[PDB]
Parts: sequence; C-alpha cells; structure tokens
Amino acid sequence: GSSGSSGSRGEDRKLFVGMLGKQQTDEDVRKMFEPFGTIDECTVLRGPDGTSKGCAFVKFQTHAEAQAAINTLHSSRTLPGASSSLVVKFADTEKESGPSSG
Repeated sequence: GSSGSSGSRGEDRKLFVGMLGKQQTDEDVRKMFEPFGTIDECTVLRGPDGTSKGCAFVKFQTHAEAQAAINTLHSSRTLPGASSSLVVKFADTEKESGPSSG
C-alpha cells in the first residue's frame, strides 16, 4: 500500500550490475537499463581479452530513476548462460571514514 518497496539506503546514482554475459555489452545493458531512466555514464568491467568479467556499472540521470531499475531489473531475467538472474544493486565508491581530529 504505497509503502514497503520504496526506501533504500545509499544515496548514489551509480549502480552495480552482475550476472552479465559476454554477449551483453554496454549497448545491451544501456538500452536494457535505459527503459528505467536516462543513463549518463555506463562502464563495463572487462579483462584483457575484452571478456565481460560479469559486471558493469550504470549511472542514471537521477537516483529516483536508479532505484526504479533495481526494483525490477533486480533478479528479474536470467541472461543466457547465467547462474542467477540479473543481479542489480546500488554500487559503492571508496570513501574516507575515520577520526576527525587525530
């Protein structure tokens, strides 16, 4: 009842996608994630042989849009030859936490 789903911690547009296949690329993911918002920055994590390690970061135009995707995309479909479904969850960027004076 207009409550429950909405409410996630981590104010960060960027998102961490997993369970990706060599077939799926920035193009697919982008056009596949766009349907849930306008993407601005999309980078895929690959190795030396341009092989999709199985993860990619997505940066929507706004947070609201970011959550939208996950809400659904998250464990939604099961890309070809992929153990689990499309694992979509907010991403985390190195931070600086610690004592203020010392």
